Amino acid sequence: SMADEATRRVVSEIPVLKTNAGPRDRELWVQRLKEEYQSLIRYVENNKNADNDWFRLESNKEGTRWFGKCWYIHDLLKYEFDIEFDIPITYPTTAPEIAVPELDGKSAKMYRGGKIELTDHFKPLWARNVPKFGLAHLMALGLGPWLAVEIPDLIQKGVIHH
Repeated sequence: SMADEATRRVVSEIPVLKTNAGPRDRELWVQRLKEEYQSLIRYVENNKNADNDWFRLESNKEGTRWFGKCWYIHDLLKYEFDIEFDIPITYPTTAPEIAVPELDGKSAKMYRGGKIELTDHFKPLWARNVPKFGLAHLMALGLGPWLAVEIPDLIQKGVIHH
């Protein structure tokens, strides 16, 4: 399977997650958040080693609201976009909806509020891997390829300026 190899190439050095728990699940949710942070910081450190340090994320105390920044390089210019998402109650079986609010109504591949629209292959890929993928995988497999299409398009169309 080309799809299976492409997925492994992108995520194989990201720690896999284990716990099936969402925000209402008490000590199991605290454990899931340990897994989320361990997977995210390993992904960040890998990214720095690859000269591709392309995001920062923080959460609120309960880990239910996430926010931060991503950066995209086009023609050597660096573009920054604020990002945010809420954790669904049925996470991790359900994937979170990443919003880039400053691009709301600027890309056709987006919903109201700046929620990014991924391709239809993302959702079954997440579903098949539950509960192994977490927020690091959402960034690597969801937002990262979305930026690599949409940011060059919007710069060419004169919709985004540096």
